[PDB]
Amino acid sequence: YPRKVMQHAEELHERILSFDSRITVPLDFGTTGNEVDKDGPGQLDLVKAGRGRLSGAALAIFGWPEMWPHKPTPGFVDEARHQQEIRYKILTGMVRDFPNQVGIAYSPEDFRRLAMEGKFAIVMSMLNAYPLGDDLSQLDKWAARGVRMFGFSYVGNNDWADSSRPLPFFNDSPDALGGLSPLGKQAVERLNDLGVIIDVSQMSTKALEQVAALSRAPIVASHSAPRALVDIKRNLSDHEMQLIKDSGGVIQVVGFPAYLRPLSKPTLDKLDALRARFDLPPLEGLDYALMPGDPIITIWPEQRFGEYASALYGILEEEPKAGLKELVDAIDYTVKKVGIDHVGISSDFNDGGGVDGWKDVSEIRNVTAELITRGYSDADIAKLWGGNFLRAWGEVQKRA
Ligand SMILES: [Ca+2]
Ligand SMILES: [Ca+2]
Ligand SMILES: [Mg+2]
Repeated sequence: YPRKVMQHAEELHERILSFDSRITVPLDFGTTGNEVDKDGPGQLDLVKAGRGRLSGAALAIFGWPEMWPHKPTPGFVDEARHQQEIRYKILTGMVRDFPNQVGIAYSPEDFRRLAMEGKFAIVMSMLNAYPLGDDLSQLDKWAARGVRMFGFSYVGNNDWADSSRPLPFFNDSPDALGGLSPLGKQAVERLNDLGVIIDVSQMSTKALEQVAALSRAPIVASHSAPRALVDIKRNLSDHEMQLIKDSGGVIQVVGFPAYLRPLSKPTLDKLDALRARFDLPPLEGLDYALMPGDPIITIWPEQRFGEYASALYGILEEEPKAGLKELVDAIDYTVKKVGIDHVGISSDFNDGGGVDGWKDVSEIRNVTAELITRGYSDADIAKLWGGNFLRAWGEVQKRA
């Protein structure tokens, strides 16, 4: 970028709030080798965030049926609960150990306050209903502990909501529930009552549609990109975007390279050769290119899955990374469709996100530099970097 543009980006971030709606907490975050107050090996720490001037981020209480492979047994639910509890102890522990440097925001007001005080503002989120079992009151209990946003889904179906990415390793069938189960539908009412933002990123299309029909409050997609860029089920159709817009909500466009640029032919060729040696037919579309998604994979021995999955992900690792151009194309598209007031930004840092030119939280102003270059105003950039999210969050809490 010209220095004039870089300088403009820096001047603006001396003044504006910035918010990333999706960063993963590593289970060893805050341990030796991975301290929160050091320039560490991850994509987030207090040093990188201070450098970039990132004001805060949504860090999720997350668990899932971790294979890394072992197929899920019923005891896996309790393990997923241990993963959630670990992440909770990390977050409250950061505030305990670093009180002048970090806080947790329980409202958009707190977020603005913490930002003024110069403390990194954590928004405690939760992603994936899998660890919660059939107990709706787990929503009340997690809200009471600080959770302010809940996404029903990750990879893999669960008993509350179908995923956009059913896993054949979990013996998943696409759209198994037809969207939400009766308890998932009751979860939507409970979340509205609790004043917790409903997050539709990762959820199947039908489940999204049901959340939209059932929610009395703004909904958010905390890390999603448009299908117009990459036509995969994980990405949003124009109609799904309109639903989120119509709730008053926000599409937080994610810097996840493979959701922004379609896989290049050399990578597709590599995947097809691999698919052929495991008796799978040539790819049609990208859904089974980006993950081991073929339905027949459910009958494979674990050892066979392990070999294929490992090899697939190695090939994906070689795909040249999408850059800031693609990330902002996606922003541009989403804004065309829903308007500047309904768009935000997210990284998927620590779960594979980051693009060429934005590799960790210290590099956020690079995103701003590309935005400046395309002709976004300072006001519009402030809305993208968190203003829209904070408005919607306030409206959600008003509907409690
Ligand atoms: Ca236990
Ligand atoms: Ca300016
Ligand atoms: Mg072999």
